[PDB]
Amino acid sequence: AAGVAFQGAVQVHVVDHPLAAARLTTLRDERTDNAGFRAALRELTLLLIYEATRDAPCEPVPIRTPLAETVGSRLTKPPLLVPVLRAGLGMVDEAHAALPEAHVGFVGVARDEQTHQPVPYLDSLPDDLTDVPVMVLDPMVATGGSMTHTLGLLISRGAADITVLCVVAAPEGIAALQKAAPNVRLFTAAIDEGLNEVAYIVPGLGDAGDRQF
Amino acid sequence: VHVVDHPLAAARLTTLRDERTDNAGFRAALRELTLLLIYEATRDAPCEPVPIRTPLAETVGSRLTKPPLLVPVLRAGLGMVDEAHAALPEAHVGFVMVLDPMVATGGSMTHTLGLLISRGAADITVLCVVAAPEGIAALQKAAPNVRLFTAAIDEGLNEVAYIVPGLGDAGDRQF
Amino acid sequence: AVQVHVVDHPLAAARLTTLRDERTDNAGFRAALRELTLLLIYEATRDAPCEPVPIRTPLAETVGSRLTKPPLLVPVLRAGLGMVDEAHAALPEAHVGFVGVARDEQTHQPVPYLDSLPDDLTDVPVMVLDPMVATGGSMTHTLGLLISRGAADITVLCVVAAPEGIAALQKAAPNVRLFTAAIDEGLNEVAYIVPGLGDAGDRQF
Amino acid sequence: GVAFQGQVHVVDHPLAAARLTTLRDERTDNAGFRAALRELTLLLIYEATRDAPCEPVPIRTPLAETVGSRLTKPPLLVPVLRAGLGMVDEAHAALPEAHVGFVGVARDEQTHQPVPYLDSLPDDLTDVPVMVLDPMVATGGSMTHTLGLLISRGAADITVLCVVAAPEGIAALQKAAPNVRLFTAAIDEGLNEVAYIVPGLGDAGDRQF
Repeated sequence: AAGVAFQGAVQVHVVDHPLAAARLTTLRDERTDNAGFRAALRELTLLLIYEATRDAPCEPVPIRTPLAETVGSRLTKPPLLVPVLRAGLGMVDEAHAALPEAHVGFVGVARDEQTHQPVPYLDSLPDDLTDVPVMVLDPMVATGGSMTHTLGLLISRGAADITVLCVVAAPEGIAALQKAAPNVRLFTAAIDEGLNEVAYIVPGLGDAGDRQF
Repeated sequence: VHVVDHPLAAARLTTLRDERTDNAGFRAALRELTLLLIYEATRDAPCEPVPIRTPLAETVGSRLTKPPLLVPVLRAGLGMVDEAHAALPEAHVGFVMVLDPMVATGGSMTHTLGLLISRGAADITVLCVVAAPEGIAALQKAAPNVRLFTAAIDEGLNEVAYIVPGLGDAGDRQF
Repeated sequence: AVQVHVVDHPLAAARLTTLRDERTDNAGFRAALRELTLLLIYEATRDAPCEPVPIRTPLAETVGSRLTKPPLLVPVLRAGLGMVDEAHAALPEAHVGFVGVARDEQTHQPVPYLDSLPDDLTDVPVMVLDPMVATGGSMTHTLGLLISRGAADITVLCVVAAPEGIAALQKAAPNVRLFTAAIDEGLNEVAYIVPGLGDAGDRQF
Repeated sequence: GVAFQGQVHVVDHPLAAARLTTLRDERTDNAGFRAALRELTLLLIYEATRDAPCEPVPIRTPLAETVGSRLTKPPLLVPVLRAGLGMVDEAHAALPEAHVGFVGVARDEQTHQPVPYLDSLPDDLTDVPVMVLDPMVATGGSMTHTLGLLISRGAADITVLCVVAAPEGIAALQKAAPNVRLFTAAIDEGLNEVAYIVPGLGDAGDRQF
């Protein structure tokens, strides 16, 4: 937990938190059913959301309360959340709960049976100009192709500071992160060994989408 | 006394305070705030390894060895627990992490902590959203090893012994 | 006795089957409980009232309905708080009151403890929530203090019922209505419902 | 409380009507809008799944052996993106065993026709029930697009869940598919200049995201 620097000075932060570890140990077990995999994934997403939303600026708000008037606080950056589909959709339906005020955009990638190159059909996103913080929500950061391709259109609209949330990433994937966007930050629950013949992360979680749907 | 100044916390606390907010949003911004308290207060927690196998290959995870006995204090700290079970699924529950939105005077809490360590309760953690100096004063008066996690420290209580500014009556704003 | 309503719905039966299996982890036990509750709520809230109310859409003026008299929820603890935090969702407008009870491992009696409510007056519908209505002592104790304040119509939502428990119900109150997922065989040596689910409390806490 | 037309079933339930009223209100926060949506989704599921738990289950309780039931043939859920995803993380709650498929389309500004795109779909042949989830069945284009590719893969009986439908959308349904079943909480008068349903709720997506 620091986490590491890597090649393009890609900054990674490893959520080593105990309840993080426990949810993670639930997510990888092959004994666990898709329900418990969805629920484990969800509660694990707020952990990442919390570790990433630390240095998020704020803003005072004039407020009442019961028994007289007082002043509170309210975050000031409106985080665009971006689920990478298919897999990053369990993560979003209560990042909302963590971040109610935050808006959602849709871009993603899907992999070929053999070549493994990302397929790109979709474009339903905001007017994502400059000063807009963007968290990308993808569980398995594997080769990077899927990740690299979303950020490819993020930065095309001039996406500012980028954070990426993921349960597990691989040294291949983070490397293709540095090559793509040197000033994006990455939050994982674990770094792994690497990929395999089928570019699945190992040990990892299996196919993250399949065991939610 | 550990004050969770995290922005999501300060936000959620801002919402609990507000008079405009419905009990439901009150109940929603409380449960969600209780998670942050859990996350800060469990960050030095002892663990334990677990041999498991993934669908692909075999490895070793971490249990957390000694999960806590939650204790919610009635009537107020039960809108906390039905989401604290989400954070800690293996936590057992009693009626130690003590769960109570307003530590005001401290009697309700210390009366609980008196029967906690009666039986032999080691390290205790307390979780509230708001505390009064009076209540914290009562605390170490009773157990001076306990730790306390709160979203803010307020001025103190008033004539009726409510925390000011505070949120009102935390029980009344959920039930 | 009477009046029982068995929720024999497809999803309801699957959730009960999960709740009964001993193989199921208590996280899955609370989740299947949680889910199985709304089904009971949905059935018990079919002959509820409505207003209608004037509201405005982003596009036109219209009228909807709400509930005129949303019920006072009364979870029976220790067991019945896995039930209530999702009933909340189904009925946002419902208020909550609390009492708890504890049946012994010898005397067979519940040591009731709780008196945390909204004082009585109406003409207030009440939905008492507790998963196992076995002996009836826990239930009957609660209903005594509900109708002590003058409780009108009482609904009881539970997971499983025993004939002995239902027998005590119309011993205490013959006008309450009961919604169960199943009526079982009865109790045992230890005043547990057989086949049942075991202890409903222990399997969430 | 259900109801019928003449395929269409209007869920006139007290909680459904209470939850519906909340979805239209403009005063409600989008969080409460999605919270109100979440509950009203299950109500529709419960009314629409009055059927099929035709498997008994041998199980054993902590106090002796007994037999229960589960559901045979659990439906493939198909939320229409981006709107009907506030619905599906809790349909999951209703139907734990249900697998999920994705197939979204938006509506264009002017023009009219939905620019379609989306093929994240399981291995579907014949005897597989489908419950499509989308809050607003307006023009019918978004829906029929989905159903066009569902029944390309030989989809059997199809159910559609929505919060409100317009007469124009249901018109579009039975010309695309005359055997599909529809479940809404209310039937409104219709669409407007820009093809929003009036009274409706405004835009169901924007009111969650």
